[PDB]
Amino acid sequence: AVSVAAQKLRLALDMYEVGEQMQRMRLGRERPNADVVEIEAAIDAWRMTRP
Amino acid sequence: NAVESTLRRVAKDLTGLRQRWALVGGFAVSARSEPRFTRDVDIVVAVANDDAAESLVRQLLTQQYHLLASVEQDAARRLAAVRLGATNVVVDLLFASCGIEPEIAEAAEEIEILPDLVAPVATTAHLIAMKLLARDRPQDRSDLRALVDAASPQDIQDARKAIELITLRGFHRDRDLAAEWTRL
Amino acid sequence: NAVESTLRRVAKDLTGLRQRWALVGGFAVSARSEPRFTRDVDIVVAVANDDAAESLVRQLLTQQYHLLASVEQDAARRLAAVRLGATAAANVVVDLLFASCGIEPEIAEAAEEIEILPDLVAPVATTAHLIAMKLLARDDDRRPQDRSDLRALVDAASPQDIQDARKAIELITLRGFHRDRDLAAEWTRLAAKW
Repeated sequence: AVSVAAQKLRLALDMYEVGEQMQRMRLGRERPNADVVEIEAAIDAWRMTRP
Repeated sequence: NAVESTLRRVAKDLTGLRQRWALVGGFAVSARSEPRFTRDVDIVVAVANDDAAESLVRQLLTQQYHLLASVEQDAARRLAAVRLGATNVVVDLLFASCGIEPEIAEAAEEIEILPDLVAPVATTAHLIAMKLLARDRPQDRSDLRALVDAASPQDIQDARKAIELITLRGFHRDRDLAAEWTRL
Repeated sequence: NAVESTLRRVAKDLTGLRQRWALVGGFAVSARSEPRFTRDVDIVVAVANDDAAESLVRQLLTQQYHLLASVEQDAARRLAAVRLGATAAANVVVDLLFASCGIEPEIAEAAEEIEILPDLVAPVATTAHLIAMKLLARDDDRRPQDRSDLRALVDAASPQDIQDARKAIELITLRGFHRDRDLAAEWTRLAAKW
């Protein structure tokens, strides 16, 4: 008994996680010599920026 | 999931502070219409004036939020919004961005999103009004199209009334929102 | 994660069926620029003819996909696209595009294998082909994401990407898939407003 609105919001949360992982993979490609910590730092900077 | 964690934490914090609040933005749009990739958590908070908004922000800075940005404006409510970070994801708190924050919080519907995650979510009609005003940030046009496609006849009339109220309070930034609404 | 689960499954299924395919639409854009996507996973499949398209869809219907819609047109390639549900409006769906833009064989041939998620390597349409497809699909009234995807793609585009987008538009038009529009002129007018 999850509402339709709740189902759609749960899907959007899944979408965020996929988009974060896609951004992480792309940054790794664009910055091949970047260590894990540097990539995560880039991921953290990414969220903080406006649309 | 960084957003889920942020939503859970800000929901508990705003509720612990007995605030009048509602989820807006991309997650509310997703709930009311078509889900989309969203990374900002945007929340309307109804407070009486800048002093009250500032007091809430000051309290949240003592609960492991930090101030990323503040949106000032030349109006009676000098504080339209603040952007806060976790000390995970950005949270924008909207106090006086559209001028109907009290109505948005009052009309929002509590939704149990996941276990132990409950949030008031703005109505379709109020999201339509917000997204019409904010139209510029290209995702607003897409959100607006989705909301209108999902809207009932009553949602449409309710959006009309919300937009009239934005204009009556002087938050319409010199635009004819009523005319823009006739076209949607 | 229902989005991840569906992406991994459809990629595995189309590759297992040895199809000539490429990720397009928002998920492809999101592999090359800031993420922007909805529940629709859009994929170009290059097939020989309508019979081959229908045979692939029939095969996927035996692999737990459900047909939601078929897009047809008055053309020799009658079947432009199908919409498949992978589960029972909060559902991830798959759009297979067979003859929507007319350069599906070229799109699949030029597609680049990219690890879009960990251990998920998929052919992703080139930026050039994504630009050409977004210009063609562009409907500012009903699909504003197409115009915003366009700004992002053109900004992400290398000189090669720009040249190949122009060539792709020309081939769409030569084949008569341009819907009586001047896509290059539309691009110029839109990009002036950038």
